Amino acid sequence: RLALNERILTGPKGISALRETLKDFKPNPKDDPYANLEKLMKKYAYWGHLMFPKMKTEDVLNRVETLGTRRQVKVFMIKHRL
Amino acid sequence: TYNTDWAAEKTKIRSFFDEYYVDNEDGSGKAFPYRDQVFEIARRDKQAIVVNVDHIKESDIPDALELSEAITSNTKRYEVLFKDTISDMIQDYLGDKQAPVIDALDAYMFQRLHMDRNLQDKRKKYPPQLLQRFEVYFTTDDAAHETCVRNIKATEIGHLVSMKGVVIRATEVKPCVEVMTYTCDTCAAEVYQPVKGMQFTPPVNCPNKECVEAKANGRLHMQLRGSKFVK
DNA sequence: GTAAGTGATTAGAGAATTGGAGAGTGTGT
Ligand SMILES: [Zn+2]
Repeated sequence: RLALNERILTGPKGISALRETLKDFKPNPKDDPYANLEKLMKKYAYWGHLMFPKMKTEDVLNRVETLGTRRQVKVFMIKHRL
Repeated sequence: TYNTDWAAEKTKIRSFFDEYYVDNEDGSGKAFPYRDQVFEIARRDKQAIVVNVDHIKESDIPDALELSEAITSNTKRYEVLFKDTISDMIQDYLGDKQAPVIDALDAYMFQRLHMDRNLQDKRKKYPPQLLQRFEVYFTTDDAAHETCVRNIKATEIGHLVSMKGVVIRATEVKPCVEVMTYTCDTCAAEVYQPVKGMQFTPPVNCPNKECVEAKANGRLHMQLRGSKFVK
């Protein structure tokens, strides 16, 4: 079997890779908010495609939102916020 | 009871190209015409070498008779060794320079080798039909190899044969596949498939290890800018 | 009113039940 899980979400393909992807993104606050949202959403899709290619972007983000409740991911976020 | 030491045979073949000569008609020196033709291929003024086996037979070189007999008896194998020795000679002539780009496959190869940059890797990644882009042909004039259509039988399979005849029918020139190139959708890797005979079967599923482990199910799409065709 | 102690609630871990995907193997054209 194969499934997206906490090892992958905390691994080198995970949240740190998403942070490194987001370092170059700098929206203009005076522009259209829906246009800025579209620009952000496809960077989410790009990171999800690299991180787990089997699944749709919608299901990937649902699975990440589910896996945020795990204690291992919470401990990772506590360390990562420093 | 078979010989498969290809390096020694390559040494013999290269010694033939180095040491065959014809005297100049004014007596001013010697011409080495086979290596002149090799340098014409290296500077891309040419596309093929025609080798005469009787010149090999009557050359003043050790093991010349044995080399000629081996060429005649397993000609389909010795073509590869001749191509390899001519490729090594071309690289020795050329050095750190580059051969000129003239067609789309040349442009693709020159661009992609330096994309790969940015010999084991080269020989593993690319098949030799794609790395080498010239033709080698053999000839005979001695009457031992003269036969009719009627006499070519089971003893002649795999051998070099010479004959003389009349042409009844001829087709027009068509493009024939020699090497197919495929690219994956998801992981952007490439597959090179050489073709032998009058049929081939295309592969379906991507073989690259990261794509296979991720189960990304990427299809393979064939590309004719990288694929090789021949008249 | 403030400080200390004890009780209760909440969070985590372990164990058991239910279900569905995937791969292998057998049969029919
Ligand atoms: Zn692939």
